[PDB]
Amino acid sequence: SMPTLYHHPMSPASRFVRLILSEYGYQTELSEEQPWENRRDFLTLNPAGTLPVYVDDSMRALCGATIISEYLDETSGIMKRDRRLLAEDPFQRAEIRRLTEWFLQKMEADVTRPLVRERIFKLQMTPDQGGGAPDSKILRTSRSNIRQHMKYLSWLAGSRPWLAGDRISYGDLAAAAAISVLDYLGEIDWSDAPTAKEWYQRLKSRPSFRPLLAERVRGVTPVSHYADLDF
Amino acid sequence: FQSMPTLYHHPMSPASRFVRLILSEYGYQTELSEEQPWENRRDFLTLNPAGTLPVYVDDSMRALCGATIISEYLDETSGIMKRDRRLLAEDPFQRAEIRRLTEWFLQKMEADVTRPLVRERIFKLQMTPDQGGGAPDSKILRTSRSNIRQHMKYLSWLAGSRPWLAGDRISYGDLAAAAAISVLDYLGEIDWSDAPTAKEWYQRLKSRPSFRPLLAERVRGVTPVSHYADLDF
Repeated sequence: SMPTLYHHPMSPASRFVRLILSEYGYQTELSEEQPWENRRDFLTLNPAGTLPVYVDDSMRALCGATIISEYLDETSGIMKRDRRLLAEDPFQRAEIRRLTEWFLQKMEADVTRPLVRERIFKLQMTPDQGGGAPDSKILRTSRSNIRQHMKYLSWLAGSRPWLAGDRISYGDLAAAAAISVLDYLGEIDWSDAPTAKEWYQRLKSRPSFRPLLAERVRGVTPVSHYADLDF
Repeated sequence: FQSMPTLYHHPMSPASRFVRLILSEYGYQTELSEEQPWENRRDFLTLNPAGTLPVYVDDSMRALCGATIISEYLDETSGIMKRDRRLLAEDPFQRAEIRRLTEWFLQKMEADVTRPLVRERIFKLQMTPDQGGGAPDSKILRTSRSNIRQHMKYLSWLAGSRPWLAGDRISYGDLAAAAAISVLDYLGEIDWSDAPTAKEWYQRLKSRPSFRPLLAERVRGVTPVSHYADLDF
C-alpha cells in the first residue's frame, strides 16, 4: 500500500517533499495535519510535531524535509543519472543542501513561518489554540525581511542556469516551494524581481507543480496570478 | 601539503561542539577560530551570510555552514579516518533515525532552550548597549528553563530504552545530545538528580577522549559549575 505524507498546504517543507515525490514518480496518500492540535497519534509518529512526515508500511516515520529528501536520494535518487536531484560530488551536494536550508530554514524563520502563522494558521486555530486576528507587528517584521531574500534569489537565478548549477536540484525545489506559499498570499512584488520571475516561471510550469497550483486554502483566496503560468 | 581545516565556532554553541566531537572522534586536527554568534562582523558575514555557526573551511576554501551540512560532508569524505568507527550508519532507516535525533537536540532543544538561554546568560553580558546588551531578560530565562525538563525526560527515555540514543551503536545522535547537554551543564542549568538515566548516559559520553577539549574549555567571563569537568560527578 502506498506511503502516507502528513503535510500542510502552507508548509514550504511539505511542498518541497511533494515536489520531490512527483518528480520521481511516487504515488502518495496526502494527509493534512494541523500541528497546533498536538494530535497524540501524530506526535507518536513524530514527537517534534514538525512537517512533513513520510510513512510507509513499516511504520517507520521519516521526519522533516531534510531527512525525507536524503532518504529519497538514497533509495531512488542514486538511480536517476541525469535526473538525480542531489548530486554525487560532496561539494555539489553541500551546495544543494545549503540552498535547501536557505529557503526552508533561514527564509522560513525570517519571513515565511511567521507570516503563514499570522495569516493562515491563526484563521484555522481556535481562540484557545492561539487563534485570532493577525499581529500587525509580526507582519511588519516578516515583510521587512522579504525584499533582501528576493534580491538573493534574483542573484542566484541570474548567475547560474539553475540555483545550484547546471541542472535542476533540491535547491530549486526548496526555493520554489517557499516562494509558492508567499506568492499564494500575494506577498511577493514580482515587478522588483524580473530574474527571479523567469526562474519561478520555469519551476511553476513543471508537471510536479500542478497540484500546488490547483490547491486552495479555505477562507484565503490566492492572489489572482497565483496559478497563472504567465504572470 | 594539505593545510589543516579551520572551524569557526563558539564554545557555547551546541552545533559547534557537535562538529568538534566528530572531528576528534575521526582524528582530524583543526584550527579553531572563535566567533561571536551575535556580533555581525562584516568579514564573518561575508564568509557566511546566514551568520550561523559553526563554519568549516578546509583547504578547498569552500565554506560549509552548520552542523547538518558539515556532518554529512565528514561522513562522505572521511574515508580511512572513519574506518571501523563510523558515526552515521549505512541503512537508510538507521540514518534517518540518527538524523532525527541530531535535529532534535540541535534544532528543537536549541530553539526551545539553549539558544535563548545562552543569549541571556552569555551574550547579553558581553554585548555593549548599542549591540543589544543589558541585564538578562527574566521572562526569556523563565520560559527557556521551563522547557528543559521535557528535553531531559526525552533523553532519559531514549537512554533507558536503547544502548545508545539511536540504537545499537554510538552515533551522531549521541554526539549532538552530548554537545547540547554540555553547554547547559557548563551553565549549571541541569538538575541531574531529576534525570538519573540521562546522567548514566552522559557520564559515558563525557568520559570519551573526544570530550577532553570540551571539559578543559572555558568561556571568557563565565565560570562553569563546579562539577562540569568531573568524570565522577
